[PDB]
Amino acid sequence: SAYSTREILLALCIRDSRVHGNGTLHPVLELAARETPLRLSPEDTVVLRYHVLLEEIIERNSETFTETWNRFITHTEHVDLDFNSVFLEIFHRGDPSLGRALAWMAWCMHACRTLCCNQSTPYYVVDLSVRGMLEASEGLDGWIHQQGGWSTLIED
Amino acid sequence: ADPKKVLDKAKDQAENRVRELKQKLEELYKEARKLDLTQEMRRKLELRYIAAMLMAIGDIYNAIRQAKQEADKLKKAGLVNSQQLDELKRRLEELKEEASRKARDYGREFQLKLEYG
Repeated sequence: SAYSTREILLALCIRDSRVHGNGTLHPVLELAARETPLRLSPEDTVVLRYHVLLEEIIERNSETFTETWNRFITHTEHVDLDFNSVFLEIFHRGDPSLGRALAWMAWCMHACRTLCCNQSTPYYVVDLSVRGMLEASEGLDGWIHQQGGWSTLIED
Repeated sequence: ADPKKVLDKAKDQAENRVRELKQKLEELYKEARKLDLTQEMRRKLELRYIAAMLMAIGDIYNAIRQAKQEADKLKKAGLVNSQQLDELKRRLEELKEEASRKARDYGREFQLKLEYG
């Protein structure tokens, strides 16, 4: 019953945090998990499966992800608004697909990864980014619902 | 109906997808070269660039996924053997890697032109 994009992205970010940098979980992510509240385990089978797909996407498109992210983060003032802006730019027509979703979620996870590992990123930047990605991503909920949830979506 | 038809339909879709991104980035450049573009207008173009790059990656992923599913259906119907199934999926992967490179380089070219006009 994986019908919450906020929860699956949050659980994916937490799983990713264990595989990267110094391992330890950024307090922004711990607070997001408490507030949601996050009911998915970072070890749930659906999180594990998506994590494998998102990692492949990040590896295959690493140059593009680095370069788009770098251009994104040059302006940190309104990161929360800009995440919504990019999300809505991709999906506003109301024609989502598995690949568009996966690209988006891969991009978000990559961002979190780049932000949380770097000791020279200010707290408030990490906070706005996480809050921004999670809030923007809730836009996929209605579409994922129609598809029978995140779990059903990769069955085909 | 056969491996060449699966691979051909996917190649055209990945080329179509790649062409759509090239055209989007050309539109964005033309906007970027307008006079009295303000800082908000510039930022809006940067965000549209990111969205285009993401939509291209997602759309390539879709085309190839679909082709692989259609390849599976051939194997399940007994219309290709193991060799031919794997050979087909190998070819679909090369196609994905080639499309992915062209998309990457369209983005690079855009960024460089945005920096200096």
